[PDB]
Amino acid sequence: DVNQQYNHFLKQHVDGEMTTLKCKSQMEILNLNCKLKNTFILANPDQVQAICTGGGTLKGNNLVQSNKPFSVVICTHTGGESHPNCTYKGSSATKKVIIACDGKFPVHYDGITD
Repeated sequence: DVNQQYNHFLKQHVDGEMTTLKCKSQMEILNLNCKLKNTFILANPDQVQAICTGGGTLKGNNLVQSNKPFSVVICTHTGGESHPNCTYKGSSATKKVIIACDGKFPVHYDGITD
């Protein structure tokens, strides 16, 4: 029954324990599997999945915008050309997120609005 696209989305863009200060470690992981930016949604999986099952607003091309805003941490590339010399800055916003749904499963992050 497993969906591996939904897992990939979760492991990349959902971490309820993420904080501005942990951008060094978090990005160091992704830089193996330098990235310019990655956004982490601070929430439980079920809450982000709800965006595809009634808590969302259609935007087109299977893109859906959250009705409520979420708390997000953004890690942004500030220095270095290639690892291990890459340096990131962490910022924090509270906005509606836009994602791609395939059925009741989030399968991609498209960015923030509001």
